[PDB]
Amino acid sequence: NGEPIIVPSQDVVLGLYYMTRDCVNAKGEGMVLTGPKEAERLYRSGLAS
Amino acid sequence: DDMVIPEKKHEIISEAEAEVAEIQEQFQSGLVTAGERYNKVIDIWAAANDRVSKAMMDNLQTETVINRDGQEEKQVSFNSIYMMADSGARGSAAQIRQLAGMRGLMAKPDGSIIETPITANFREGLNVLQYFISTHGARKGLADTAL
Amino acid sequence: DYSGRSVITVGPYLRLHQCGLPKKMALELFKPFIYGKLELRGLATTIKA
Amino acid sequence: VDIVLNPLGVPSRMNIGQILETHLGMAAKGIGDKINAMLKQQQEVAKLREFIQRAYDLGADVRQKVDLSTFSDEEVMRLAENLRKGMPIATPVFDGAKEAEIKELLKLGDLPTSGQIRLYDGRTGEQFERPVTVGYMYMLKLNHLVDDK
Amino acid sequence: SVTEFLKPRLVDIEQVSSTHAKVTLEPLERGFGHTLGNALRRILLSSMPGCAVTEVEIDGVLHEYSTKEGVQEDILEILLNLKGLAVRVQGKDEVILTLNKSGIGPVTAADITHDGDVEIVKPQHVICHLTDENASISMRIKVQRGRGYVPASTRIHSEEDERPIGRLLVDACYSPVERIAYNVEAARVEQRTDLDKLVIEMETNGTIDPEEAIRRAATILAEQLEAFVDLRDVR
Amino acid sequence: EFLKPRLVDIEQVSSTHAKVTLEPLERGFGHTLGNALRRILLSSMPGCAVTEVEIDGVLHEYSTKEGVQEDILEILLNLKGLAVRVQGKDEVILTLNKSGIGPVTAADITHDGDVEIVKPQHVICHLTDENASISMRIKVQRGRGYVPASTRIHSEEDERPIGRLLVDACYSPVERIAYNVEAARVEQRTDLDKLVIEMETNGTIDPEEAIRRAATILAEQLEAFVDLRDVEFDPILLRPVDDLELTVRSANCLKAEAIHYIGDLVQRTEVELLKTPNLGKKSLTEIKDVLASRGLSLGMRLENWPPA
Amino acid sequence: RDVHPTHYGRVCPIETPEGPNIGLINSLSVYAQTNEYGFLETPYRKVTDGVVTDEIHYLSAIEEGNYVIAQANSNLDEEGHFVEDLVTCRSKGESSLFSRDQVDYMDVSTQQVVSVGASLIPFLEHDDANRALMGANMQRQAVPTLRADKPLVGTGMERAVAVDSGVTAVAKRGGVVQYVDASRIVIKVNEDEMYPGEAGIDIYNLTKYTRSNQNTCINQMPCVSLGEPVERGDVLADGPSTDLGELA
RNA sequence: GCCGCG
Repeated sequence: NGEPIIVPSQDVVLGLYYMTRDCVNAKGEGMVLTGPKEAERLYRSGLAS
Repeated sequence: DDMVIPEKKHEIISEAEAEVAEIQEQFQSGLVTAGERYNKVIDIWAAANDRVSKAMMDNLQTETVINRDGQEEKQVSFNSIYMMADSGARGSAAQIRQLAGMRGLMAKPDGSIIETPITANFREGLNVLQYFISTHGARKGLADTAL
Repeated sequence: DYSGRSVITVGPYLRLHQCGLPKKMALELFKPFIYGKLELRGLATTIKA
Repeated sequence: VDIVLNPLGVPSRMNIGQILETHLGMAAKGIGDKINAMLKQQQEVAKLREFIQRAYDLGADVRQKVDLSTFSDEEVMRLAENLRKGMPIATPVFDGAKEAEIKELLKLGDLPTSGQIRLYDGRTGEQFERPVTVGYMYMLKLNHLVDDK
Repeated sequence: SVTEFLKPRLVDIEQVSSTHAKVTLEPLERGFGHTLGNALRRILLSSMPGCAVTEVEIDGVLHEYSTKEGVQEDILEILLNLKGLAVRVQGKDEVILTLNKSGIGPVTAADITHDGDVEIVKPQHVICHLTDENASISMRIKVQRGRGYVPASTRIHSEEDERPIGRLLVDACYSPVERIAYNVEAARVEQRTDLDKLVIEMETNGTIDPEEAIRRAATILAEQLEAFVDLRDVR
Repeated sequence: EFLKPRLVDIEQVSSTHAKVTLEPLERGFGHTLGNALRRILLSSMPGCAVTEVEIDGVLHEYSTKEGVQEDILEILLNLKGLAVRVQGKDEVILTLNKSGIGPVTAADITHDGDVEIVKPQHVICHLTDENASISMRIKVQRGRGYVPASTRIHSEEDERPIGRLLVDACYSPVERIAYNVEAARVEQRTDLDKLVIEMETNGTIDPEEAIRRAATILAEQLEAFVDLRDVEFDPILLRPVDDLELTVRSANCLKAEAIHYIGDLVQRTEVELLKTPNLGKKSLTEIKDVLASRGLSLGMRLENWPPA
Repeated sequence: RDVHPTHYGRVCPIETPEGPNIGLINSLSVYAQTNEYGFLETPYRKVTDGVVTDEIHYLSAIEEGNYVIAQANSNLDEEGHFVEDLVTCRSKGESSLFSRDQVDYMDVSTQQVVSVGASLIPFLEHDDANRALMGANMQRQAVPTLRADKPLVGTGMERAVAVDSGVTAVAKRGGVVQYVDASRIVIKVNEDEMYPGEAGIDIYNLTKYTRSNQNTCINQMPCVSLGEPVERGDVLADGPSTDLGELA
């Protein structure tokens, strides 16, 4: 059919879905970041969700 | 505890039982033959199954009610089973319906459909009779997949 | 000939083009190649060696 | 933990027996840990008999009526030393432990009734974001080994 | 035999640009790669000395949401732009800088006033492209040395809102590490096959060579243990 | 600009349990040090373990002894969990001889010079016949991590008598490690954290010594970060040709073609070696005959050629 | 190879091979036996008036078709009467709600449907039928381990399997244990039961490491220590994968 | 021929 057959399945999909979700109130709200690197630093060190 | 059974399941089951008792007495009056009452009982049980599944999805979809800086709002639930079903990682609405909502009307002794369905999900137990009913369908499915 | 069989387990550290092969399953699939390399490196002159 | 399993194998397969057995094993091991603790500090017999009676007197209208009053001290000590690893609780096939019984069994053992605890990562030390279901499941080693395959 | 552990040999460095580095160490005893990587990342990200701007002041509109007099860039973008500029202060803890400009042309970080103790590493870093058309833009910022990363949770300084209005509460990123990542792979020597290989990818905002960053982190973590290694020392 | 933790208030709950407290720590160093220490403690700690056993009338692990209630496999499994301490020796031999009734415990091990039995209520076997005796010799070594009995092959260098039973070795004294971080009692400082590590061992290693050794290991590992910088074999070949005892007429022709080693000679195929001057067809057979006399057939291919 | 409504208390609906032989190979339920002719019969409890008596009748497939048979999990009072008026039942290969005075037989227990293999799965009622089938067929391939470890979550049928499988050593005239060894157990029979003349003792010779058909190990180790009183039917030694006379 | 594995 032409659709890709090497695609994430199971745990990969769960991880990608859990990562790209939002909740109304969390650690960090409307905060402004200069780029994705600051986002990763904020998440990993625990100052943001 | 991740499989939240809807709170109104016993109420809808009670309404279904009352209606089937009413149709039973109406048949006993003699104005309805076996075919019409059989079709009607299948129809009402299927409608009850649909409404039970809808109620369970309603309670499971936005189960979270998390407050914000002002008042409180309602947003998509982080329930692990719904998180699995919605993400498409594993499972679908039918299997969640089996897990939390009623197992549903099912039968395959020869393709026919039995009057009374399995009203108990997998979170609650299944009686001996209901398990013996589910075995017919499971056996037919396994044999068909093998052959 | 030149074939083997074994149970598959998950390796998440692999790349898309890589698989994991046991060293015991190899050294048996690749016996003539190893013979050739031994003879060509001067380690074993005769094929018996 | 000893074994880590994938949760995605539960909902699409419809094995809730997995999860209920996991919770029941956690409760049984909690009672066993309590017994082993009260045995470690050489607690006097009567309180141990009372606790074991309380553990056995649980449930909602159960037909088992084990009473330790007829038991002398030696047999009770031997039984408690035998229950140190855990309380081997049993559920008949179609009429076994209910949800309330499992939750109250967990409560007696000073374990969270939800059946989930907080797990810390063993490599980075960060706590996993959600609570994780941890218990004791009884696993078997099948005859299918790579030594023969 | 005992007490003797494998020490990494032939440390590999792949320098990228001037602030991106990838350092590979091999071999380490099994399970040591993760320990070292986690500890180094945690102390590189959470606690490292550095200096970054903390307070700002723009003459005129002082509200958190402001019209910005037509500077073709909302003051939120101004705060974001001045957040990322990196400075080096020598011998001083707090220091005030001032930038005043007029005439068509973007305002870069080079156009601020120059002090001897203040050494700014990205002078061409642009704060904004001036007011629309031509106009005078004047601002005064204050930068202090700190530790790690602290967001603008609150001011809690001076009295009432004088410190907020004179500061506007810019998030401070003191630690000079833009990104730290570590990956642990399989590596082997001789008959041993379950050995660990560490790969560290580092990017710094500047003012610090990534190798210097890793060396400083190792120094502080090792000298955090002198209370236990001093007496228990081979030498 | 940093405070240095000092090991204070080391408290010993029991002979196995222990708590170690580090009072002054910075805002985030508590978790880092805790996890590094826990991983080091659980990974590699020197300890002593039983490596091999030798009972008098036993032959293999799958036998039974008359008068004892437990099988030999059970006896080995019981001995595996036995814990000892030894000072200055790594190859200790403990003799156990007991005749009588009832259990046999680690307490009745013959008292060596310096071999401390941590728990002498650790039963290992039972004797049920009155005129039954158990006599065994247990080898205890000092190691670092888990080592299965099957993996060690170096011990097979010297043959072992039939009866030397091999048991697996644990070598790790630490069984469980946990830690917690709380607020310090330091009031003049703004906010300081205190780290507490709870340990559960087999009673072999002192808690203070264990934490000291783990810290030493971590510092030694980190020492490699503080200064990054860094930015033809088989003996029949490689011999002179003057060992095959060639002919006189073949002496000059080989030298004329700059063949001075045996290895370089075996690479010359027949079709071109015949084109050599005054070789001789019959003399070409002679060199092949003496070359085949050592197992080398003429015409092999190698990969390089060093001057030696 | 399908599940016929008469398979209820005679042939297990869960346990069967998977691929080729599904439905062609079955296992008897726990309680099923054979008539004098050879047809499968199943126990049931008689019902007199409205009470549930204790006398047990074994019904075949043909005979059970005309009686109205109750369900195992029907509530009862102390006197034996039905707690609720309208109870579930099976009349002629079906199931429905019937009055309290219309029933004629009742299920004897709740394990009547499932075999010995499938009655060992705790929380079977929470498992899918096919997954339960695979679990039951997979329990039989487990390899006995160095040391048996009892199930923390069992069913209670493990004692029956361990004792009646014959691997263990079970006393037949249990008195007081006299001698215990990793190979033998010698018991002195109490005087209350004794064949006159020549006194009498019982010696059990445990089978030590012995290969099985599947090249596993068959091993027996004693459970009693010394001078320990033993009654008739107690387990003296547990075979492979058995802990104190309980299947592990 | 039988049994099992995916």
